[PDB]
Amino acid sequence: FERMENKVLDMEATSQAAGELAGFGIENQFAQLEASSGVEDELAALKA
Amino acid sequence: RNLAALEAKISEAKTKKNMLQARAKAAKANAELQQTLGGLGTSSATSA
Amino acid sequence: RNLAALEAKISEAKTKKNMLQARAKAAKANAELQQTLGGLGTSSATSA
Amino acid sequence: DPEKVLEQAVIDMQEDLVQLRQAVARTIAEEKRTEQRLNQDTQEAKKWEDRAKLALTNGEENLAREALARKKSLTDTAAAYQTQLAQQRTMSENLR
Amino acid sequence: EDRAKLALTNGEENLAREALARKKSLTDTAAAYQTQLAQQRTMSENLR
Amino acid sequence: EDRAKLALTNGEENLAREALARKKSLTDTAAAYQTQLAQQRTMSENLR
Repeated sequence: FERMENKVLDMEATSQAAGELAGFGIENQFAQLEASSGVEDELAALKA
Repeated sequence: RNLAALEAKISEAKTKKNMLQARAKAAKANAELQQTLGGLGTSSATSA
Repeated sequence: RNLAALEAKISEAKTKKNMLQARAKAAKANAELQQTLGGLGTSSATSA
Repeated sequence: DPEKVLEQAVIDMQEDLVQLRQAVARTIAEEKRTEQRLNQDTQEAKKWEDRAKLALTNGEENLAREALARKKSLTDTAAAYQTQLAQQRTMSENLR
Repeated sequence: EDRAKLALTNGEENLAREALARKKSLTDTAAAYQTQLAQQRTMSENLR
Repeated sequence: EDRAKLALTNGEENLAREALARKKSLTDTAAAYQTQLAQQRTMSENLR
């Protein structure tokens, strides 16, 4: 339980270390790229 | 009755610990892969 | 009854102290970050 | 020379802003850990409530009241961790 | 594009959109090489 | 500005305003470089 709790504390510390920084604007640009890919699939369906 | 309870407790405790250790190691490996995918190539890109 | 009360008192006191110490350390760290964000770069700016 | 002094001041500010990123990462870990604590305390509170439902199904109101006293302790401890979490949320936003 | 026409003939709009994403990458890369070519054309005439 | 047009097409006015704040910073920086350029143009003609 002590070794497992030390790993749980490492996973919580790792989750904060990502979460307090990694909210980058580029992820919204990737969502816009996926929307543009969806427009290409809709243009292919329209052509078909 | 003491032996039956003792063997049940040991069997459940060992198998629960083993699967928790395996899933904890897999979870931190997935998190470490997000950190390397976020950080890699950055110093080479700045040097270029 | 004395032992039951003693263990309850110790358990509650230790956990309340520990979480108060953690939240007090976090609170002063947040305040210290406001003081550094207010004070930093000032002597370099005056020298420029 | 003022150009060399202001360049060195901006270099020192890179070290200070890296310390502020470490203080953000610490604060982020404290909010995540106090969330994790109150989340598991409330799951244990459900286990003690289900132990009370089993005790009431057997007619043992004494054991049901004892199990509900564990539920009370855990939910009050989770409310203390939510109060701590509110301090960590505001501090996390202040450093951000 | 012909791989996308085959995918649309089979009704696989997912594969058609993926193939059109290769088409987009290649035509944008060809436009980058046309932009590079414009620099080489003017440089070639300058040295001539 | 095109990132703002993509954000508005997705309905994300928050991301559109953030992208327009980058546009404002860049166009104001370009106006500072045009002001600097005016000093370099007159100095260049003076030395000529």
